[PDB]
Amino acid sequence: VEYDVFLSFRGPDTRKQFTDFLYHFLCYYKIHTFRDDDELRKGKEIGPNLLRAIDQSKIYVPIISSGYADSKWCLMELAEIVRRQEEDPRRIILPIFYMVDPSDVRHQTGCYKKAFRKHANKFDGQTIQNWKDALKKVGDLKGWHIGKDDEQGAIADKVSADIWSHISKE
Amino acid sequence: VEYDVFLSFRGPDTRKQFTDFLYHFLCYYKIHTFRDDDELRKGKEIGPNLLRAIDQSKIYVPIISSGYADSKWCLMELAEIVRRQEEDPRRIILPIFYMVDPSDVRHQTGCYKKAFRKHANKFDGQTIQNWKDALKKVGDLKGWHIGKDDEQGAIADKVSADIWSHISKE
DNA sequence: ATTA
DNA sequence: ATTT
Ligand SMILES: Nc1ncnc2c1ncn2[C@@H]1O[C@H](CO)[C@H]2OP(=O)(O)O[C@H]21
Ligand SMILES: Nc1ncnc2c1ncn2[C@@H]1O[C@H](CO)[C@H]2OP(=O)(O)O[C@H]21
Repeated sequence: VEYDVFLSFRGPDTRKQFTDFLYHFLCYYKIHTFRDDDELRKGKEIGPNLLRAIDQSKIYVPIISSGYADSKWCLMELAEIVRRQEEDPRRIILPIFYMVDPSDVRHQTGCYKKAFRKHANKFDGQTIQNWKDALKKVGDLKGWHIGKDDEQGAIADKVSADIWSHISKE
Repeated sequence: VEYDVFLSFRGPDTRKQFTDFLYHFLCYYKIHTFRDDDELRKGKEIGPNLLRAIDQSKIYVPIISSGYADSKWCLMELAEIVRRQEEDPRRIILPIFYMVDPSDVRHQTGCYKKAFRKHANKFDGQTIQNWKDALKKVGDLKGWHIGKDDEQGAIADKVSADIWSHISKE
């Protein structure tokens, strides 16, 4: 009755081509999947919406993209996934990289440098270190890379069963 | 050596055509003027910078443009002038309207209704009440109107004398 | 409406 | 390059 899978993604980059091609496919395997479309902004961290599904979910599946470093809601929300993970390691994380290399995620260089070049003029001098030391550890787990050739269809089918297999076999 | 005039204007609307046309002319009347160029943002209200120049000035001249209520910094900056005025009524205000009618600013209608249509989704429901009641009072005092035809070179000189006349005679 |  |  509660949520079992919680997603997360960029705003406009991958909201209507691959993320959607997954959520529909997942519902055809009978598992209630939670994704949110309201941009929040009504504060700094809303209550019984995001913060509800975070502690209720089971298998966090963050979909890092190429511009995932700009929207200040995304990072400081991901800093809550990996922080809640280190408390109880019973739940897992299955990142799915996208277009970008799996080397510009462990050092925030390359396509992210312009992002943290302007985020350092507004926020604290230590909060930024709280994002990087949390964004880095995500780039060390397992994950399906998707180059410019891989057919963005079977990857969805191959990655749905790997999420359903942790439900039937328990 | 302290400030005697403090301005405030919309950003990319009236920064490089009329305000600078006026700021130089004031500098040829030997009166030290203060305008700020950095976008600030670094916090909620900077300490010994903007909030210092308010108490040091003497003749506030807020230049209400056409979309002066969209930039979230401007309003809560202007709400600071009219409050400092009522506590120690030694200083004055000489607003200079621009494009906008003086009847679409005493009721927030028209080109401003679109601005206050979305601020109810982001900020607190009471802070808006204090701006709506502070933006109205400014639109009651004196003020040179400048339509679409008035020679903006003539009003600059005419508005220079009215500022200097309040200094020599003490 | 959107920018966001 | 802003800017939420
Ligand atoms: N303007 C927005 N820009 C970028 N991401 C957004 C925006 N609004 C919502 N999201 C994302 O919806 C997701 C629901 O869990 C959540 O994941 P996120 O990456 O923290 O960023 C949010
Ligand atoms: N990007 C900007 N957006 C809106 N207002 C700006 C911007 N940059 C400067 N200002 C305004 O410069 C003024 C300095 O006294 C200050 O008054 P303001 O009305 O708070 O709006 C500022």
